[PDB]
Amino acid sequence: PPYTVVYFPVRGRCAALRMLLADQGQSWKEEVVTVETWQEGSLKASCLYGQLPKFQDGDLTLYQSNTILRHLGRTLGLYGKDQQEAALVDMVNDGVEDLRCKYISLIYTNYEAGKDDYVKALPGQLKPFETLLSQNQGGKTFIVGDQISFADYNLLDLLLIHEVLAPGCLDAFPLLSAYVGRLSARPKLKAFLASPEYVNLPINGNGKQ
Amino acid sequence: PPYTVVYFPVRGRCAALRMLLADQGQSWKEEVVTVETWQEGSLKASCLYGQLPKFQDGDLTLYQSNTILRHLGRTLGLYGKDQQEAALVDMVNDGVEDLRCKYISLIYTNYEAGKDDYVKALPGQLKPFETLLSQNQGGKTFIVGDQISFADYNLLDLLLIHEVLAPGCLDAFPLLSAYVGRLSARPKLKAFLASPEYVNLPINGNGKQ
Ligand SMILES: N[C@@H](CCC(=O)N[C@@H](CS)C(=O)NCC(=O)O)C(=O)O
Ligand SMILES: N[C@@H](CCC(=O)N[C@@H](CS)C(=O)NCC(=O)O)C(=O)O
Repeated sequence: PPYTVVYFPVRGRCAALRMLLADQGQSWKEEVVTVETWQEGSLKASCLYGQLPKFQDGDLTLYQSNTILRHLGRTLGLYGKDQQEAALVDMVNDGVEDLRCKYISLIYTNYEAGKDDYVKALPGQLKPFETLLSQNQGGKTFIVGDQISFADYNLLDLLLIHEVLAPGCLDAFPLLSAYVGRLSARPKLKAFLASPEYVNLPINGNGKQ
Repeated sequence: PPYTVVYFPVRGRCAALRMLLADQGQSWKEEVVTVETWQEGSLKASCLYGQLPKFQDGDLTLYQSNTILRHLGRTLGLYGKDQQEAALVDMVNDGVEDLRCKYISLIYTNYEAGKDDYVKALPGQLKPFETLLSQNQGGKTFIVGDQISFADYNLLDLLLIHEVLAPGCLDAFPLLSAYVGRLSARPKLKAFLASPEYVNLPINGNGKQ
């Protein structure tokens, strides 16, 4: 640290890393980028891949949400207990990322027309995570191992936003359902999820969810 | 080890991890999955996210190409010299992944119609990596630090396939151009890139490139 999150006034790709920081008792600064500032071009041009989030950790400047998650993950000890667990954490996170990309595609590309189809395919997309849970202490702890990892936060956010998109989409998945309520119940996390900082921010930037 | 790569008879998302194995002097088994075997459904159903590559490392079974790259990366010591370098390696790899996704989209979704546009935007997509290089020992070594990492292999493959898509797309990028020739010149890598094992495999599965 100190940590600084440079992003638009949305939860989006910063929601999970924010939950991580909050739950780990970390302090950070939120640098909010309005549309006007982005449309002007200066900031965008300075970003490596021309996109936000931009993360500051002392003298270290990072880009890419998953790079930030892995950074906070290895640095804060939320990346598995060993190399094998670390690989499992990656496999989970990679899966979460694939579905997030499909979700964002729906939201920004063809929400109205493609929504029903997306919802039909959803259970097949959630299945893998339910399976992962059933293989780890009967799904009573975390997604990988007995300790929480950055993949847990990313998975939790994914499940939360999909529940807003299709309420009750977790009803057919017992372990996933229980996993969300359990994680969401974590003191520092519960406090964050209920805060104006989280609640008063739209999930996405186009008003859809 | 032992390592086993279960994949279709294409370079695709296994090309980079194969270059890594080869260049590091590693031995592995190639389990080739024909269309008939995949269309039958048994293997697909057993895959976590229903897709290949599937990787075997002794008793460890992994899925997701980047999970395999990171696995081989941390296990073989190709993941930066410290935590900061490791995060930079992720940032590079995340960027390579974003562009690979755009490329695959072109190849399978609308190659014919969207090709020219993709090629127009290409330099803006390659720029970040040229910049990364200019900031690391003047681009004379690797993408991050003085040692090679899994991100190097993934970046090299990306550059190779784009050069096949748009020959000379690296002509405006001196460091990227030099970086490819240098890496491609590496003994074990050069030997692999020239082999029937690599050469006689199509870049993609739809005959396009
Ligand atoms: N792969 C990147 C995606 C970043 C991204 O898509 N950023 C968007 C907002 S969520 C952005 O900055 N859009 C502005 C633009 O591209 O003009 C990540 O993982 O962070
Ligand atoms: N995100 C995955 C992508 C895997 C993937 O797209 N696999 C394709 C081949 S490149 C596949 O198995 N397609 C068969 C299917 O989905 O039916 C990774 O990084 O490996």
